[PDB]
Amino acid sequence: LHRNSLIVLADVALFLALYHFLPFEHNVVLGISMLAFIAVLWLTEALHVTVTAILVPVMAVFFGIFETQAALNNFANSIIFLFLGGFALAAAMHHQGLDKVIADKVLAMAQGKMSVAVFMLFGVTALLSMWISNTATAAMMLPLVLGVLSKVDADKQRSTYVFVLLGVAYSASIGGIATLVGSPPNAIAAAEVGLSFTDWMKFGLPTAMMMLPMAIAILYFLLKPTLNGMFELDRAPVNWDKGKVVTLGIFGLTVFLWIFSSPINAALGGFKSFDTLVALGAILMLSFARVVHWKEIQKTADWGVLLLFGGGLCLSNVLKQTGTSVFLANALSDMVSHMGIFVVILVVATFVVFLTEFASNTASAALLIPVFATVAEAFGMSPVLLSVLIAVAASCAFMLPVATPPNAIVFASGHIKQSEMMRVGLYLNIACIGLLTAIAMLFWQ
Amino acid sequence: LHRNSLIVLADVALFLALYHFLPFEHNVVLGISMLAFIAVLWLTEALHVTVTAILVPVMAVFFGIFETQAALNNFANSIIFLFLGGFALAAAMHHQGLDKVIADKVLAMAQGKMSVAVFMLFGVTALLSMWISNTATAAMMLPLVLGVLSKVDADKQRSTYVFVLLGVAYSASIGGIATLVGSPPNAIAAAEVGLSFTDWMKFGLPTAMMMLPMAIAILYFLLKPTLNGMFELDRAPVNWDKGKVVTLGIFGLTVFLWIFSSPINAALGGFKSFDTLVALGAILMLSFARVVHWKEIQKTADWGVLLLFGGGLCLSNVLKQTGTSVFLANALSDMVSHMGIFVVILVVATFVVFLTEFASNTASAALLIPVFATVAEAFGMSPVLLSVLIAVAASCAFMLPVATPPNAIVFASGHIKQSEMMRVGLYLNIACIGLLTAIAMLFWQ
Ligand code: NA
Ligand code: NA
Ligand code: NA
Ligand code: NA
Repeated sequence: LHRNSLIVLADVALFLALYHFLPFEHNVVLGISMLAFIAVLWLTEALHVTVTAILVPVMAVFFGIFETQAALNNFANSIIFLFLGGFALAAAMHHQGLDKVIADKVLAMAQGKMSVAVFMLFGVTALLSMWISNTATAAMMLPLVLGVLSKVDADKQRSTYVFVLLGVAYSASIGGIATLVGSPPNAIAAAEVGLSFTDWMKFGLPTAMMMLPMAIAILYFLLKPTLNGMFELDRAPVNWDKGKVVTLGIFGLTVFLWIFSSPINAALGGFKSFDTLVALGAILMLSFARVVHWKEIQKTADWGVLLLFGGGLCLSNVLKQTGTSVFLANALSDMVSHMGIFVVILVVATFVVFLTEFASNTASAALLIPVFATVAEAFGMSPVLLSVLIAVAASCAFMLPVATPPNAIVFASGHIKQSEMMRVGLYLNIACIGLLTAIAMLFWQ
Repeated sequence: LHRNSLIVLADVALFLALYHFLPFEHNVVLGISMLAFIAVLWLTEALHVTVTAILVPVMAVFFGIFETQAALNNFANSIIFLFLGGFALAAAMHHQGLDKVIADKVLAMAQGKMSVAVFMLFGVTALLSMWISNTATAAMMLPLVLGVLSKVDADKQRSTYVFVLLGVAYSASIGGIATLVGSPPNAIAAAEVGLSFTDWMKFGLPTAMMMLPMAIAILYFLLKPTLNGMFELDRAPVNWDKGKVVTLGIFGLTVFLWIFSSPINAALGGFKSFDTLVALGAILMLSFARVVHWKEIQKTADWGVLLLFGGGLCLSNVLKQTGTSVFLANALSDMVSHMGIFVVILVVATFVVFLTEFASNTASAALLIPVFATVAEAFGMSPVLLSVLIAVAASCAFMLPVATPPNAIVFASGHIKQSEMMRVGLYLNIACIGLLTAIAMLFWQ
């Protein structure tokens, strides 16, 4: 009776159809049919992203592709735990309120100027997003933005207070491209191609550094009248209490080890997934240092995303084991050789940057990273490029709301028009397809 | 400065001490030192049960016992997922309110008699606990019990309204011994020795059936004046709405497949951990049937317990790999042959039934099931007996509160005395040591 119940039944139909009608070796048929089935369920979101994730192994198992335990073992990949470490690290500094103090201390550095208020509001939202979340960084920023844009209250003077709203919802999404913790897509790429924390930063941090100015520039040079206004610094000030310095200290130490993981680990006996150990170490230090309780981490952690990671890896393995990766490689063989590597990575970048407007950031990564990385491997090319690309572009949702929660958070502020966002994002999309295809060409040799 | 911070440092000291001073082959020393370290941390609970759980692999890995990924793979054991299925199954019928209707419909079957009120209150708390939880079943029952014992309000007439309070807190714990979902210890035993759902029910359901009458009898024949009183059936009645029949239907179907897993699976091609597939199948049916949202399951699920399971399995493997299981087998060799199998299982049953009063139900199972099952295996005896025993006995906390949350839930009802509980439990403990050692002898050949 419901929309989604039908999408599911139409997908069950589609599967059954593809299954019986495709004219290939049995494994490829099964692999293709499953790919389509999942593809639909993640893009439509007829079932919850995480329920679909769980659907992957239970199919794999019933269709004899894997044994139950083999399939499940995916959900215990070391990146999954690295991400759970980053969740606990966030939980700590939120419960501790170290996110508020980093906001106040930087925001009140700007004395009383709306010019240097919004510019510091974007610079914080981005720096906080590197470690925290997107949905979380955005929802935490909204009250602090509405606090500032209350002195220039005239909402017949909209474009002042739309620039600073749309500004953070993008700064949250762009800041999420800086490190391996931040936005799930990054983690899905890292789990797929086997990246370290310090690996993904060598890619993303440059891209975030480039894209934040470029995005502010584009919002600016549409309609900004904000070189005017004054501050209302209205609320109780902040102060470092029972080891907000400790939470910072652990955080600093953790982030330090993540960066210097390569020499530190090598000069320790070369442990296997060092970054993950550092991440689990963080959870231990944070608990021994009494600084955060476990009930907190259990609330903060998006276990649904952690389960998603696994289902996506399971999918990747279903494609390999059924030879569907090799089959598509053969099928695209003539096409990709008739295209350039420029042409390809332009098509890819474009495709996702717009697909991510209609569907979930991570759901899109969870579908496309496996398909592309595994096909790239059948071509015997390093799957890293295509994977990192997809993950960055999947976090480039700038048009409508519903694209990301950050977009829909500043939108519910009952002010910003549907039409307005749809055209700043349309420029910023292309702007990125440029920047990405640009950078993706430079990171080659 | 805090109590627990010291326990930790004293434990770190103890480890360091044992590590340097024990006069054995290196692996045994490391294995023993770790066993002690963990043993302390789980019994004291200086660190959260779950943080200690995470501490297991991170040690194993740093001390070269396992590779990071190998150690982590433990957290994806198929029983872990079976238990997550049971969490989602509970989440469904609570959000749906099917637990309330099963309470009302059975409670209002008793017309207006306090005699047949409390007797049906225990019979429900037990039947609900089989599937739901203990902490959850107890906290859900408290308002329904205080609702009944408000007509005999005279609390100078205490022993009427203490019998019916202490009664449910035990019915919740006893009902948790009926099936593999219910109380974590059961799952830790099942993961260790490789039990199916229908396996653990063949053991526990008999034991729950026996122990519930035996426990009521003991509370009764201390001070019961409850053959008197009348009902206040005060609140809005219940009615089957948007598929509370569906939730029941799925539940029934799920529980059906779990029972008949053996012939159904055999007549399907013999899939690997069928019960787990059924459990994950439940999560899918419940989502397709739209009957429960994922945000619900994410709140309901005790991810901390799911992580605990893994840490415990990891420990078990640390004992095997270091040969600490074989070493203790050799060390207890002369003692266990000088004892009977009666003597042993009497000592075991006694030991836990009283240990579980001072420390966490599952934390105790997580420590003792590995140690015993692995030592039993070094003696080349089926580890099932000792494991199932420990898991049942670990759920036999009847003395002080703080033993289980169910005990401390009816206790905060500002009425029941410390002294009172401590002596009904002391009888019931021995009563069980009897019943268990009894039953444990019968389930032999
Ligand atoms: Na982020
Ligand atoms: Na999106
Ligand atoms: Na239970
Ligand atoms: Na206990």
